[PDB]
Amino acid sequence: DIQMTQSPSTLSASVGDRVTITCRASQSISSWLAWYQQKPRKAPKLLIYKASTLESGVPSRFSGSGSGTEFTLTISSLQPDDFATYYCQQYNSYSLTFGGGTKVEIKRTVAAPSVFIFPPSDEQLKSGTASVVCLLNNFYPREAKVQWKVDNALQSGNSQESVTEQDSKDSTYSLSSTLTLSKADYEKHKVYACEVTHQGLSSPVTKSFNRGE
Amino acid sequence: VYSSANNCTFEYVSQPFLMDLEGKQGNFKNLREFVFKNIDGYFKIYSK
Amino acid sequence: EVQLVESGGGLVQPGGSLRLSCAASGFTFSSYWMNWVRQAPGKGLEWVANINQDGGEKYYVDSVRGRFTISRDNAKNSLYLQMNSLRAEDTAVYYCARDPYDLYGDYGGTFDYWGQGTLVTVSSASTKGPSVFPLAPSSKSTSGGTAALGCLVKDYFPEPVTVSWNSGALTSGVHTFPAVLQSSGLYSLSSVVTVPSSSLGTQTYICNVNHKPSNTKVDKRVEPK
Repeated sequence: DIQMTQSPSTLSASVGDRVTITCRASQSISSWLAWYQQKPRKAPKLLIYKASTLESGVPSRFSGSGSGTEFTLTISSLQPDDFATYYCQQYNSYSLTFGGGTKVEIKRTVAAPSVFIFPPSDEQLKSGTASVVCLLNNFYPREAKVQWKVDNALQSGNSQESVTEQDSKDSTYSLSSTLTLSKADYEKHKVYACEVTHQGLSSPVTKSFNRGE
Repeated sequence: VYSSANNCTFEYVSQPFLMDLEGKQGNFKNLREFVFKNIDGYFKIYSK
Repeated sequence: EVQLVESGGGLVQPGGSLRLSCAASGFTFSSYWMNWVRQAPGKGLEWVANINQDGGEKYYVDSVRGRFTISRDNAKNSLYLQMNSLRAEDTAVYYCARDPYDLYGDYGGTFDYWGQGTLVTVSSASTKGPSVFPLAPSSKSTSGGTAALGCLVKDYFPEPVTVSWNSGALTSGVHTFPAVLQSSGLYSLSSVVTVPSSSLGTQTYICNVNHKPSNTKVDKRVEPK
Protein backbone atom coordinates (compact mmCIF):
# COMPACT_ATOMS: atom_id res chain seq x y z
CA ASP A 1 0.00 0.00 0.00
CA ILE A 2 1.11 3.58 0.15
CA GLN A 3 1.46 5.93 3.05
CA MET A 4 1.13 9.64 2.63
CA THR A 5 2.90 11.81 5.14
CA GLN A 6 2.22 15.51 5.29
CA SER A 7 4.46 18.12 6.81
CA PRO A 8 4.35 20.17 8.76
CA SER A 9 1.61 18.78 10.96
CA THR A 10 0.75 22.28 12.08
CA LEU A 11 1.68 25.78 11.05
CA SER A 12 0.78 29.35 11.84
CA ALA A 13 1.07 32.15 9.34
CA SER A 14 -0.03 35.73 9.10
CA VAL A 15 -2.63 36.97 6.69
CA GLY A 16 -1.39 37.55 3.19
CA ASP A 17 1.65 35.38 3.58
CA ARG A 18 2.41 32.36 1.43
CA VAL A 19 1.94 28.95 2.99
CA THR A 20 3.35 25.71 1.64
CA ILE A 21 2.27 22.30 2.90
CA THR A 22 4.03 19.26 1.51
CA CYS A 23 2.93 15.64 1.24
CA ARG A 24 5.27 12.69 0.69
CA ALA A 25 4.13 9.34 -0.65
CA SER A 26 5.92 6.12 0.25
CA GLN A 27 6.15 5.29 -3.43
CA SER A 28 5.32 6.85 -6.78
CA ILE A 29 1.65 7.76 -7.02
CA SER A 30 2.30 9.55 -10.27
CA SER A 31 -0.21 12.37 -10.71
CA TRP A 32 -2.78 10.64 -8.61
CA LEU A 33 -3.01 13.08 -5.75
CA ALA A 34 -5.75 15.38 -4.55
CA TRP A 35 -6.10 17.88 -1.75
CA TYR A 36 -8.99 18.56 0.59
CA GLN A 37 -9.87 21.37 2.96
CA GLN A 38 -11.74 20.64 6.15
CA LYS A 39 -13.18 23.02 8.71
CA PRO A 40 -14.06 22.03 12.19
CA ARG A 41 -16.94 19.53 12.22
CA LYS A 42 -17.67 20.28 8.58
CA ALA A 43 -17.15 17.76 5.81
CA PRO A 44 -14.13 18.01 3.61
CA LYS A 45 -14.13 19.98 0.41
CA LEU A 46 -12.05 19.05 -2.59
CA LEU A 47 -9.48 21.71 -3.45
CA ILE A 48 -7.28 20.12 -6.09
CA TYR A 49 -7.29 17.08 -8.31
CA LYS A 50 -4.62 15.50 -10.47
CA ALA A 51 -2.09 17.30 -8.33
CA SER A 52 -2.69 20.71 -9.83
CA THR A 53 -6.17 21.10 -11.21
CA LEU A 54 -8.40 23.48 -9.31
CA GLU A 55 -11.82 22.11 -8.51
CA SER A 56 -14.70 24.19 -9.67
CA GLY A 57 -15.60 27.07 -7.40
CA VAL A 58 -12.43 26.85 -5.36
CA PRO A 59 -10.57 30.07 -4.75
CA SER A 60 -7.62 30.83 -7.01
CA ARG A 61 -5.43 31.49 -3.98
CA PHE A 62 -4.98 27.78 -3.69
CA SER A 63 -2.64 26.01 -6.07
CA GLY A 64 -1.03 22.60 -6.14
CA SER A 65 2.13 21.32 -7.76
CA GLY A 66 4.02 18.08 -7.71
CA SER A 67 6.58 15.89 -9.40
CA GLY A 68 7.86 12.47 -8.53
CA THR A 69 6.68 11.38 -5.09
CA GLU A 70 6.58 14.84 -3.50
CA PHE A 71 3.67 17.22 -3.90
CA THR A 72 2.92 20.64 -2.55
CA LEU A 73 -0.18 22.69 -1.95
CA THR A 74 0.57 26.37 -1.76
CA ILE A 75 -1.72 29.14 -0.60
CA SER A 76 -0.49 32.35 -2.18
CA SER A 77 -2.19 34.82 0.09
CA LEU A 78 -3.42 33.43 3.37
CA GLN A 79 -6.83 34.66 4.44
CA PRO A 80 -8.72 34.27 7.65
CA ASP A 81 -11.19 31.96 5.91
CA ASP A 82 -8.28 29.63 5.25
CA PHE A 83 -8.14 28.33 8.83
CA ALA A 84 -8.55 24.59 8.57
CA THR A 85 -6.85 21.25 8.31
CA TYR A 86 -5.63 20.33 4.85
CA TYR A 87 -5.26 16.77 3.68
CA CYS A 88 -3.57 15.20 0.69
CA GLN A 89 -4.83 11.94 -0.74
CA GLN A 90 -3.56 9.51 -3.30
CA TYR A 91 -6.05 7.86 -5.64
CA ASN A 92 -3.19 6.20 -7.49
CA SER A 93 -3.72 2.79 -6.03
CA TYR A 94 -5.92 0.95 -3.56
CA SER A 95 -6.40 1.36 -0.80
CA LEU A 96 -7.01 5.08 -1.01
CA THR A 97 -5.03 6.90 1.62
CA PHE A 98 -5.09 10.33 3.23
CA GLY A 99 -2.24 12.14 4.91
CA GLY A 100 -2.22 12.95 8.62
CA GLY A 101 -3.54 16.45 8.01
CA THR A 102 -1.95 19.85 8.47
CA LYS A 103 -3.65 22.32 10.72
CA VAL A 104 -3.26 25.88 9.61
CA GLU A 105 -3.81 28.71 12.04
CA ILE A 106 -3.89 32.47 11.69
CA LYS A 107 -0.98 34.11 13.42
CA ARG A 108 -1.88 37.14 15.46
CA THR A 109 -0.29 39.19 18.20
CA VAL A 110 0.27 37.44 21.49
CA ALA A 111 -2.54 37.80 23.96
CA ALA A 112 -2.64 36.91 27.65
CA PRO A 113 -5.51 34.92 28.98
CA SER A 114 -7.96 36.19 31.54
CA VAL A 115 -8.17 33.62 34.27
CA PHE A 116 -11.20 32.68 36.32
CA ILE A 117 -11.74 29.95 38.90
CA PHE A 118 -15.09 28.38 39.75
CA PRO A 119 -15.87 26.45 42.87
CA PRO A 120 -18.26 23.53 42.82
CA SER A 121 -21.92 24.36 43.18
CA ASP A 122 -23.78 23.25 46.25
CA GLU A 123 -26.12 21.37 43.98
CA GLN A 124 -23.27 19.36 42.55
CA LEU A 125 -21.93 18.43 45.96
CA LYS A 126 -25.15 16.54 46.61
CA SER A 127 -23.88 14.11 44.06
CA GLY A 128 -20.68 12.36 44.94
CA THR A 129 -18.29 14.57 43.15
CA ALA A 130 -16.95 18.07 43.18
CA SER A 131 -15.88 19.69 39.97
CA VAL A 132 -13.51 22.62 40.07
CA VAL A 133 -13.27 24.59 36.86
CA CYS A 134 -10.61 27.01 35.66
CA LEU A 135 -11.29 29.10 32.58
CA LEU A 136 -8.57 30.54 30.39
CA ASN A 137 -10.15 33.10 28.15
CA ASN A 138 -9.11 34.53 24.77
CA PHE A 139 -5.38 33.89 24.56
CA TYR A 140 -2.86 33.41 21.77
CA PRO A 141 -0.81 31.36 21.06
CA ARG A 142 -2.66 28.15 21.79
CA GLU A 143 0.01 26.65 24.01
CA ALA A 144 -1.01 27.24 27.61
CA LYS A 145 -0.07 25.40 30.77
CA VAL A 146 -2.34 24.74 33.72
CA GLN A 147 -1.26 23.30 37.04
CA TRP A 148 -3.65 22.44 39.85
CA LYS A 149 -2.82 22.83 43.52
CA VAL A 150 -4.89 21.68 46.46
CA ASP A 151 -3.42 23.35 49.55
CA ASN A 152 -0.23 23.80 47.55
CA ALA A 153 -0.02 20.18 46.56
CA LEU A 154 0.49 19.34 42.90
CA GLN A 155 -2.24 17.30 41.34
CA SER A 156 -1.98 14.51 38.83
CA GLY A 157 -4.41 12.30 36.96
CA ASN A 158 -7.45 14.15 38.19
CA SER A 159 -7.62 16.81 35.54
CA GLN A 160 -9.01 17.17 32.06
CA GLU A 161 -8.74 20.07 29.66
CA SER A 162 -10.53 21.25 26.53
CA VAL A 163 -9.62 23.85 23.97
CA THR A 164 -11.89 25.78 21.66
CA GLU A 165 -11.36 26.29 17.97
CA GLN A 166 -9.70 29.51 16.94
CA ASP A 167 -12.16 32.37 17.31
CA SER A 168 -13.81 33.77 14.25
CA LYS A 169 -13.33 37.41 15.14
CA ASP A 170 -10.54 37.29 17.73
CA SER A 171 -8.40 34.55 16.25
CA THR A 172 -7.84 33.68 19.91
CA TYR A 173 -8.20 30.39 21.80
CA SER A 174 -9.89 29.56 25.10
CA LEU A 175 -9.37 26.67 27.47
CA SER A 176 -11.20 24.99 30.34
CA SER A 177 -9.60 22.71 32.90
CA THR A 178 -11.63 20.60 35.22
CA LEU A 179 -10.37 19.04 38.40
CA THR A 180 -12.64 16.33 39.71
CA LEU A 181 -12.67 15.06 43.25
CA SER A 182 -14.81 13.13 45.64
CA LYS A 183 -17.04 15.10 47.91
CA ALA A 184 -15.18 13.55 50.79
CA ASP A 185 -11.81 14.51 49.39
CA TYR A 186 -12.96 18.03 48.61
CA GLU A 187 -14.15 18.65 52.16
CA LYS A 188 -10.74 17.55 53.34
CA HIS A 189 -8.89 20.55 52.01
CA LYS A 190 -9.09 24.34 52.26
CA VAL A 191 -7.32 25.91 49.33
CA TYR A 192 -7.91 25.24 45.68
CA ALA A 193 -5.63 27.03 43.27
CA CYS A 194 -5.22 27.12 39.49
CA GLU A 195 -1.81 28.19 38.19
CA VAL A 196 -1.38 29.33 34.63
CA THR A 197 1.70 29.92 32.53
CA HIS A 198 1.62 31.44 29.06
CA GLN A 199 3.84 33.35 26.65
CA GLY A 200 1.65 36.36 27.27
CA LEU A 201 2.32 36.37 31.00
CA SER A 202 5.39 37.94 32.55
CA SER A 203 4.57 36.31 35.86
CA PRO A 204 2.37 33.44 36.73
CA VAL A 205 -1.30 34.04 37.30
CA THR A 206 -2.86 32.07 40.05
CA LYS A 207 -6.49 32.28 40.99
CA SER A 208 -7.62 30.61 44.17
CA PHE A 209 -10.40 30.36 46.69
CA ASN A 210 -11.00 29.04 50.19
CA ARG A 211 -13.44 26.22 50.66
CA GLY A 212 -15.74 27.58 53.33
CA GLU A 213 -15.39 31.19 52.44
CA VAL B 1 -13.52 -17.71 -29.15
CA TYR B 2 -13.68 -20.12 -32.04
CA SER B 3 -16.19 -21.53 -34.49
CA SER B 4 -14.52 -24.82 -35.20
CA ALA B 5 -11.17 -26.51 -35.08
CA ASN B 6 -9.14 -27.96 -37.90
CA ASN B 7 -6.52 -30.63 -37.47
CA CYS B 8 -4.77 -30.45 -34.16
CA THR B 9 -1.11 -31.16 -33.58
CA PHE B 10 -1.25 -30.91 -29.81
CA GLU B 11 -3.70 -30.48 -26.95
CA TYR B 12 -3.13 -29.85 -23.26
CA VAL B 13 -5.39 -29.55 -20.24
CA SER B 14 -4.65 -28.39 -16.74
CA GLN B 15 -5.92 -28.02 -13.17
CA PRO B 16 -9.41 -27.57 -11.99
CA PHE B 17 -8.93 -24.21 -10.20
CA LEU B 18 -11.66 -21.61 -10.58
CA MET B 19 -11.25 -18.04 -11.79
CA ASP B 20 -12.76 -14.71 -10.89
CA LEU B 21 -16.05 -14.63 -12.79
CA GLU B 22 -17.27 -11.20 -11.67
CA GLY B 23 -16.41 -7.69 -12.73
CA LYS B 24 -14.80 -5.85 -9.85
CA GLN B 25 -12.70 -2.72 -9.89
CA GLY B 26 -10.48 -1.43 -7.19
CA ASN B 27 -7.06 -2.15 -5.85
CA PHE B 28 -5.41 -4.71 -7.99
CA LYS B 29 -4.96 -7.64 -5.63
CA ASN B 30 -2.68 -9.81 -7.70
CA LEU B 31 0.01 -9.49 -10.30
CA ARG B 32 0.66 -12.06 -12.95
CA GLU B 33 3.71 -11.59 -15.10
CA PHE B 34 4.22 -13.58 -18.26
CA VAL B 35 6.81 -13.64 -20.98
CA PHE B 36 5.96 -15.22 -24.28
CA LYS B 37 8.71 -16.08 -26.68
CA ASN B 38 9.08 -18.67 -29.39
CA ILE B 39 12.61 -19.58 -30.14
CA ASP B 40 13.32 -22.50 -32.38
CA GLY B 41 9.80 -23.74 -32.55
CA TYR B 42 9.56 -23.72 -28.79
CA PHE B 43 6.82 -21.65 -27.24
CA LYS B 44 8.33 -20.78 -23.92
CA ILE B 45 6.25 -19.41 -21.13
CA TYR B 46 7.44 -17.91 -17.89
CA SER B 47 5.33 -16.63 -15.07
CA LYS B 48 5.23 -15.33 -11.53
CA GLU C 1 -27.80 21.70 -5.59
CA VAL C 2 -25.75 18.57 -5.44
CA GLN C 3 -26.51 17.29 -2.00
CA LEU C 4 -25.85 14.25 0.14
CA VAL C 5 -27.67 13.76 3.41
CA GLU C 6 -26.63 11.00 5.74
CA SER C 7 -28.92 9.40 8.24
CA GLY C 8 -28.73 6.56 10.71
CA GLY C 9 -26.02 7.65 13.14
CA GLY C 10 -26.59 6.89 16.78
CA LEU C 11 -25.33 5.13 19.86
CA VAL C 12 -24.60 1.48 19.39
CA GLN C 13 -23.27 -1.21 21.65
CA PRO C 14 -20.45 -3.40 20.63
CA GLY C 15 -21.48 -6.27 18.39
CA GLY C 16 -24.37 -4.24 17.10
CA SER C 17 -25.11 -3.21 13.58
CA LEU C 18 -26.43 -0.06 11.98
CA ARG C 19 -27.10 0.97 8.49
CA LEU C 20 -26.42 4.48 7.44
CA SER C 21 -27.92 5.85 4.30
CA CYS C 22 -27.06 8.73 2.03
CA ALA C 23 -29.66 10.26 -0.22
CA ALA C 24 -28.21 11.97 -3.25
CA SER C 25 -29.61 14.61 -5.54
CA GLY C 26 -28.47 17.06 -8.18
CA PHE C 27 -26.74 14.59 -10.45
CA THR C 28 -27.13 11.34 -12.31
CA PHE C 29 -26.64 9.01 -9.41
CA SER C 30 -26.49 5.85 -11.48
CA SER C 31 -23.44 7.04 -13.40
CA TYR C 32 -21.06 7.59 -10.51
CA TRP C 33 -19.06 5.66 -7.97
CA MET C 34 -20.03 6.50 -4.39
CA ASN C 35 -17.71 6.10 -1.43
CA TRP C 36 -17.96 6.30 2.34
CA VAL C 37 -15.16 7.94 4.26
CA ARG C 38 -14.96 8.29 7.96
CA GLN C 39 -13.28 10.70 10.26
CA ALA C 40 -12.68 9.36 13.69
CA PRO C 41 -11.85 12.32 15.81
CA GLY C 42 -8.53 11.50 17.44
CA LYS C 43 -7.48 9.81 14.25
CA GLY C 44 -7.91 11.22 10.82
CA LEU C 45 -9.94 10.70 7.73
CA GLU C 46 -10.07 7.14 6.50
CA TRP C 47 -11.51 5.65 3.32
CA VAL C 48 -14.02 2.95 4.22
CA ALA C 49 -15.58 1.55 1.06
CA ASN C 50 -16.35 2.17 -2.62
CA ILE C 51 -18.88 0.92 -5.16
CA ASN C 52 -18.66 0.95 -8.96
CA GLN C 53 -21.33 2.66 -11.03
CA ASP C 54 -22.82 -0.70 -11.92
CA GLY C 55 -23.05 -1.57 -8.25
CA GLY C 56 -21.29 -4.88 -8.69
CA GLU C 57 -17.68 -4.02 -7.92
CA LYS C 58 -17.23 -3.21 -4.28
CA TYR C 59 -14.08 -2.48 -2.32
CA TYR C 60 -13.44 -2.18 1.37
CA VAL C 61 -10.67 -1.37 3.81
CA ASP C 62 -9.32 -4.46 5.52
CA SER C 63 -10.56 -3.60 9.01
CA VAL C 64 -14.22 -3.56 7.89
CA ARG C 65 -14.21 -6.40 5.36
CA GLY C 66 -16.56 -8.96 6.87
CA ARG C 67 -18.45 -6.39 8.93
CA PHE C 68 -19.50 -3.72 6.45
CA THR C 69 -21.36 -3.92 3.19
CA ILE C 70 -21.95 -0.93 0.94
CA SER C 71 -24.88 -0.99 -1.44
CA ARG C 72 -27.04 1.39 -3.39
CA ASP C 73 -30.52 1.76 -4.85
CA ASN C 74 -30.29 3.96 -7.94
CA ALA C 75 -34.03 4.24 -8.40
CA LYS C 76 -34.05 5.24 -4.76
CA ASN C 77 -31.06 7.49 -5.34
CA SER C 78 -29.77 6.16 -2.07
CA LEU C 79 -26.48 4.66 -0.95
CA TYR C 80 -26.22 2.51 2.14
CA LEU C 81 -23.63 1.13 4.44
CA GLN C 82 -24.65 -1.72 6.70
CA MET C 83 -22.29 -2.35 9.55
CA ASN C 84 -21.89 -5.39 11.71
CA SER C 85 -19.86 -6.45 14.74
CA LEU C 86 -19.36 -2.82 15.65
CA ARG C 87 -16.32 -2.11 17.71
CA ALA C 88 -15.58 0.87 19.86
CA GLU C 89 -12.99 1.80 17.20
CA ASP C 90 -15.62 2.28 14.47
CA THR C 91 -16.87 5.37 16.24
CA ALA C 92 -16.51 8.17 13.78
CA VAL C 93 -18.35 10.56 11.58
CA TYR C 94 -19.27 8.91 8.33
CA TYR C 95 -19.43 10.96 5.21
CA CYS C 96 -20.80 9.88 1.88
CA ALA C 97 -18.83 11.42 -0.92
CA ARG C 98 -19.06 11.15 -4.66
CA ASP C 99 -15.87 9.66 -5.96
CA PRO C 100 -14.06 9.96 -9.25
CA TYR C 101 -13.69 7.12 -11.72
CA ASP C 102 -10.72 4.88 -10.92
CA LEU C 103 -10.23 4.48 -14.66
CA TYR C 104 -8.90 8.00 -14.76
CA GLY C 105 -5.94 6.62 -12.90
CA ASP C 106 -3.00 8.82 -12.92
CA TYR C 107 -5.32 11.76 -13.26
CA GLY C 108 -7.69 10.99 -10.40
CA GLY C 109 -9.65 14.03 -9.26
CA THR C 110 -10.71 12.70 -5.85
CA PHE C 111 -14.00 13.17 -4.02
CA ASP C 112 -15.87 16.18 -5.43
CA TYR C 113 -18.96 16.27 -3.21
CA TRP C 114 -19.36 15.42 0.44
CA GLY C 115 -22.27 15.04 2.85
CA GLN C 116 -22.51 16.60 6.31
CA GLY C 117 -21.82 13.36 8.13
CA THR C 118 -23.60 10.96 10.45
CA LEU C 119 -22.09 10.33 13.84
CA VAL C 120 -22.09 6.79 15.13
CA THR C 121 -20.90 6.06 18.61
CA VAL C 122 -20.01 2.59 19.77
CA SER C 123 -19.97 2.37 23.53
CA SER C 124 -21.41 0.25 26.29
CA ALA C 125 -22.85 3.32 28.00
CA SER C 126 -26.56 3.98 27.84
CA THR C 127 -28.16 7.24 26.89
CA LYS C 128 -28.31 9.63 29.81
CA GLY C 129 -29.38 13.25 30.23
CA PRO C 130 -26.95 15.80 31.52
CA SER C 131 -26.73 17.45 34.89
CA VAL C 132 -26.41 21.19 34.63
CA PHE C 133 -24.62 23.10 37.34
CA PRO C 134 -24.01 26.79 37.45
CA LEU C 135 -20.56 28.30 37.35
CA ALA C 136 -21.17 31.37 39.47
CA PRO C 137 -19.14 34.43 38.93
CA SER C 138 -16.18 34.63 41.22
CA SER C 139 -13.53 37.25 40.88
CA LYS C 140 -11.24 38.95 43.27
CA SER C 141 -11.22 42.29 41.59
CA THR C 142 -13.21 45.47 41.61
CA SER C 143 -16.55 45.45 39.89
CA GLY C 144 -16.95 47.12 36.56
CA GLY C 145 -14.31 44.73 35.45
CA THR C 146 -15.38 41.79 33.42
CA ALA C 147 -16.84 38.73 35.03
CA ALA C 148 -17.11 35.22 33.71
CA LEU C 149 -20.00 32.86 34.25
CA GLY C 150 -21.29 29.68 32.72
CA CYS C 151 -22.88 26.28 33.04
CA LEU C 152 -21.38 22.90 33.70
CA VAL C 153 -23.11 20.28 31.62
CA LYS C 154 -22.06 16.98 33.01
CA ASP C 155 -22.55 13.23 32.69
CA TYR C 156 -24.50 12.98 29.46
CA PHE C 157 -24.32 10.44 26.65
CA PRO C 158 -24.10 10.33 23.78
CA GLU C 159 -23.06 13.45 21.95
CA PRO C 160 -24.20 15.85 20.77
CA VAL C 161 -25.51 18.49 23.13
CA THR C 162 -26.81 21.95 22.29
CA VAL C 163 -25.93 24.99 24.34
CA SER C 164 -27.37 28.47 23.89
CA TRP C 165 -27.57 31.52 26.08
CA ASN C 166 -30.68 33.60 26.57
CA SER C 167 -32.25 31.63 23.77
CA GLY C 168 -29.69 32.85 21.27
CA ALA C 169 -30.00 36.36 22.61
CA LEU C 170 -26.44 36.30 23.89
CA THR C 171 -23.76 35.32 21.34
CA SER C 172 -20.74 37.50 21.99
CA GLY C 173 -18.02 36.29 24.30
CA VAL C 174 -19.56 32.86 24.44
CA HIS C 175 -17.33 29.84 24.49
CA THR C 176 -18.85 26.43 24.61
CA PHE C 177 -15.98 24.01 24.92
CA PRO C 178 -15.85 20.75 23.10
CA ALA C 179 -16.90 17.86 25.29
CA VAL C 180 -14.36 15.52 26.79
CA LEU C 181 -14.94 11.86 27.33
CA GLN C 182 -14.45 11.32 31.02
CA SER C 183 -13.12 8.26 32.77
CA SER C 184 -16.71 7.27 33.44
CA GLY C 185 -17.26 7.06 29.74
CA LEU C 186 -19.79 9.87 30.05
CA TYR C 187 -19.37 13.24 28.34
CA SER C 188 -18.91 16.53 30.14
CA LEU C 189 -18.49 20.12 28.98
CA SER C 190 -18.83 23.70 30.10
CA SER C 191 -20.10 26.81 28.40
CA VAL C 192 -18.84 30.18 29.51
CA VAL C 193 -19.40 33.80 28.68
CA THR C 194 -17.68 36.95 29.78
CA VAL C 195 -19.84 39.90 30.76
CA PRO C 196 -19.47 43.16 32.57
CA SER C 197 -19.59 42.95 36.34
CA SER C 198 -22.21 45.67 36.23
CA SER C 199 -24.49 43.34 34.33
CA LEU C 200 -24.69 40.98 37.24
CA GLY C 201 -28.09 41.36 38.83
CA THR C 202 -29.37 43.66 36.13
CA GLN C 203 -29.14 41.13 33.36
CA THR C 204 -30.61 37.68 33.35
CA TYR C 205 -28.37 34.90 32.16
CA ILE C 206 -30.03 31.63 31.27
CA CYS C 207 -28.10 28.72 29.90
CA ASN C 208 -30.14 26.61 27.55
CA VAL C 209 -29.14 23.00 27.34
CA ASN C 210 -30.75 20.65 24.86
CA HIS C 211 -29.71 17.03 24.63
CA LYS C 212 -31.69 15.40 21.87
CA PRO C 213 -30.72 11.82 22.43
CA SER C 214 -31.98 11.90 26.02
CA ASN C 215 -34.74 14.16 24.81
CA THR C 216 -34.07 16.46 27.75
CA LYS C 217 -34.11 20.23 27.81
CA VAL C 218 -32.78 22.38 30.63
CA ASP C 219 -32.80 26.06 31.45
CA LYS C 220 -30.50 27.01 34.27
CA ARG C 221 -30.33 30.53 35.61
CA VAL C 222 -26.87 31.53 36.63
CA GLU C 223 -26.73 34.02 39.44
CA PRO C 224 -24.00 35.31 41.61
CA LYS C 225 -23.70 33.93 45.11
